[PDB]
Amino acid sequence: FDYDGPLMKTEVPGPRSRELMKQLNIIQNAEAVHFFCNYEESRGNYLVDVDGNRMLDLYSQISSIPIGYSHPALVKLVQQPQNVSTFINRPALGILPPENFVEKLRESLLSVAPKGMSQLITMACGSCSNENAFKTIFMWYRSKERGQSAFSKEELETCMINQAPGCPDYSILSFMGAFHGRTMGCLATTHSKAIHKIDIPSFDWPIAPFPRLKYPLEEFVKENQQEEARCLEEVEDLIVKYRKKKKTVAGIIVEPIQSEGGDNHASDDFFRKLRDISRKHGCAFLVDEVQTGGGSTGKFWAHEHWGLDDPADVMTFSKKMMTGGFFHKEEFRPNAPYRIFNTWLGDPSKNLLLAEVINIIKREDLLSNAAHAGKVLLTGLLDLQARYPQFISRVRGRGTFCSFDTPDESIRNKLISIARNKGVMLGGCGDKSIRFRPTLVFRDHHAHLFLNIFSDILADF
Amino acid sequence: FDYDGPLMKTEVPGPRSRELMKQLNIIQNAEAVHFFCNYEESRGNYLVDVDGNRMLDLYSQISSIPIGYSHPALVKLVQQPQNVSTFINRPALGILPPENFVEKLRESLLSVAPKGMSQLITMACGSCSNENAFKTIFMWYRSKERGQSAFSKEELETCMINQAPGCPDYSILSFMGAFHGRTMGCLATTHSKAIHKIDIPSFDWPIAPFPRLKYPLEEFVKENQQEEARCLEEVEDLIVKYRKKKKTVAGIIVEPIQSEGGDNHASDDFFRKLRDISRKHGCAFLVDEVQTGGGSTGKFWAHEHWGLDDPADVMTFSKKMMTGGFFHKEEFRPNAPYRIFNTWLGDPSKNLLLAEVINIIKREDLLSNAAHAGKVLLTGLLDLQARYPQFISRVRGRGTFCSFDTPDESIRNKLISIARNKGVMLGGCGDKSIRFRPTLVFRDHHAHLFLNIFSDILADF
Ligand SMILES: */C(C)=C(/CCC(=O)O)NCc1c(COP(=O)(O)O)cnc(C)c1O
Ligand SMILES: */C(C)=C(/CCC(=O)O)NCc1c(COP(=O)(O)O)cnc(C)c1O
Ligand code: FES
Repeated sequence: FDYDGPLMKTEVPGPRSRELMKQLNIIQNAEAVHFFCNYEESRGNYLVDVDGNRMLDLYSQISSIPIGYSHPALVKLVQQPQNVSTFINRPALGILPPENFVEKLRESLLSVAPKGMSQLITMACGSCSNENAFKTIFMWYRSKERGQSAFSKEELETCMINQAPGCPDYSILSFMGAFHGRTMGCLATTHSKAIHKIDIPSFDWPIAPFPRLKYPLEEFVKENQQEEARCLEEVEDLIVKYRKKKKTVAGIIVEPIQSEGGDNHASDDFFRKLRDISRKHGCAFLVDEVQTGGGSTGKFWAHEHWGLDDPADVMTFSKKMMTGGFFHKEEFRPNAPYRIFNTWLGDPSKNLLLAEVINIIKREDLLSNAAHAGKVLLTGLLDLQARYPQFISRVRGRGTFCSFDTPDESIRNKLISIARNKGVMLGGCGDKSIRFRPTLVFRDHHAHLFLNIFSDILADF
Repeated sequence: FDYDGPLMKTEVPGPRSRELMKQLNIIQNAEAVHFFCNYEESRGNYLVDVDGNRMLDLYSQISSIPIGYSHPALVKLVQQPQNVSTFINRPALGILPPENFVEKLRESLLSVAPKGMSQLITMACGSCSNENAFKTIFMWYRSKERGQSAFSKEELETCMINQAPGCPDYSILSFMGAFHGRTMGCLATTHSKAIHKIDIPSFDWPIAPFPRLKYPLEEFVKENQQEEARCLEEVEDLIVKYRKKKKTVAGIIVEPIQSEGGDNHASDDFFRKLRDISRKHGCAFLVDEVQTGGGSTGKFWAHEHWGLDDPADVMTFSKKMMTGGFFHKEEFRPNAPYRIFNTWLGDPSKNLLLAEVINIIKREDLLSNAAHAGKVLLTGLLDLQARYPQFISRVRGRGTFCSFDTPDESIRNKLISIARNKGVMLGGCGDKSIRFRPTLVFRDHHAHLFLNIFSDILADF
């Protein structure tokens, strides 16, 4: 199910949205609110607002809608009398799972498991996913050192009062421009934007540079080779430095593509080497596919492009997957219960939906579509870049996971603003980048539709 | 709608459950799993397992089911065609709220707002509620000190790389026996059980004693008075100590009743004084009603019993409320967007359900019922304590939020185990305590159903 195209009635946000924003602003700081929606009248790639505007949505709730709005298969799920319980009887999954819990997992997440990762734990969101992955990593690392032996009394005591040796001074290494969530643990590994971090206590963990590729790629092979190597060298030193600071690096976390930090890419070769470095130093290698995961880059998990049989030790996801969680290697399996745990540990209602989404993705060949429609999109982008260098630069992407840079944040914001009133929703990232996150039912005819609209926006800009 | 009583077919876990546990254990450490459920056939106070056992459930998914299983009002919600969208179109609430977002909030959470707290932010679970409350507190404290001065360049820079002054070395003060979640931030303020904390890096934040009362309370008035005062004095010193350590205490977090740490109570006078201490030192006073919130103690929020007009600055909730989040004072309102934020920030599907739950709680007078049924329960407990001092001690509670202690963890575990096979589900907390967390449709005769099963148990034990 899809509308034919955008149809704007008003400027966005419209008056009905601005009234609503007025109201919500009493209860809370509502400034981030773009506009108020009518999800009931949304279908496929089109988001409909409360003022009747129908926009072509290439932002997809910040990349969290897998197969578009009001998908008929999902409707059918909710319509089943047999599914009511799932929607109104939320279990404490850790202790009282439902009967269908493993089957439905087999129908969903387990069917797209990363290579080498037999283990799977579920979480409600992306930040608890990464947090618990951090914990899993720390637990595994003390487990290396302690061996298959008992907990010490000193440890058992100190841990209750936030002290070593119970609470080790271990670290997780992260990259500049990164974003892994905003709870106090994730937040230490996030390095996106000062407003996200400022005033919040943090952890003294190593921060490494992430490759900054110069475009176009054809023209910069050597430079881009050298940049990556420099970064890789900087990671290694960092690990060493911290081993010596006695703040051992237990794990490394990285995004296949840095998203919030400004859609930053690196070579598969880069990631392949980073994976070895991790291994070489006994660092658990944590790949955060929370935003890149879900097929939009042409493969279910972005890391898949790297072509490795042992791509990672832990992989976190959320967003598109409807539920959060993380896959991991058998060897990372917590040694005892009640260590990695929480009340809800996900939500069977999401798994229900997820199982169907995955099915759709497979039956409708959406991974491939993403690749194809992505190419069309990226091609058009390149064409616009040629025609409008004064505005567009560094056109990049994989699958539909595309973006470009504008000269500054004001223009960046203006273009988004214009496009939105013209019937297209784009996202921004970093200071001055515009980003695309189309749902997986984004066909290449929407890629044209966007290109033909935005083309005319540029001639008039 | 509710069954007549328990009917056990098998031991628990039964064979069908043990097979399922076998399977789930391949993918993850499944040891915490009690048994596998059939939520479809579950009904009001009765949880039905996959082996056909029907148990009287006084644990309520660790206190997260407000009005029992398969509640007909909740069924009706899910059956509405108009609600389908809510269940399958999950918004990034921070930026693209649905049209009904404020109305439904008015129908739900805002209608039970704590005194003095105009502000409300939503979260997906209790762990992120507290994390973000911590952040809100840190942000607010910075503002007090920096008055109308803006962000500094030093701060803006250091914050991106996990350093002061950008990242201040502030602290949140917590109590022994506490439990506030397990993400790395919450976890620092948790002091429940070594297995929960061990091997995880933490924060050097002050930890204060939580009063430990002697029973029966009639006979220990002075001692219990003195214990509380000692604790209060210890809090104050701690704050001072840390002000001097230049690890300023920005906030204090406490549970109205410590749950996971072993259902630890204190006087309303105690909490009233603790609230003043906080105020006196410019500490934000954070009350965590994640488990105590939701009416089970006879009032919607446990802190209400304290009778204060300004009970707190921030209050977190989750579990029974279906959604997470925290209320707070206008003055704690983030100064700018994108500081307290995340992708989903809750889930309108939960709010939908919550609004109805609240309505039920009011129409059916469930707060009062809780109080009444609680009394019956607590009375019976006291009677058993008299008859079986060799097993039962320190019977306590408020509303249905009851518990008692057993001589040791083995007996504690045995009694729970026996009761479960006899058709009652109890929870444990601390080393040797048994705890009650009945849903809000638990009535006096359900208390008598339990008291009778458990009397017979204690006799031939
Ligand atoms: C994804 C849409 C976002 C929103 C940006 C923001 O929160 O300001 N970032 C999420 C993110 C996380 C945390 O996930 P969640 O807790 O918001 O669900 C972790 N890892 C990655 C790669 C992210 O994109
Ligand atoms: C409540 C059922 C629990 C489960 C115990 C556990 O996780 O080991 N405690 C939760 C809780 C939190 C954290 O919320 P959530 O992440 O579990 O949803 C925070 N504060 C209190 C008082 C809690 O009880
Ligand atoms: S911190 Fe993940 S749902 Fe709460």
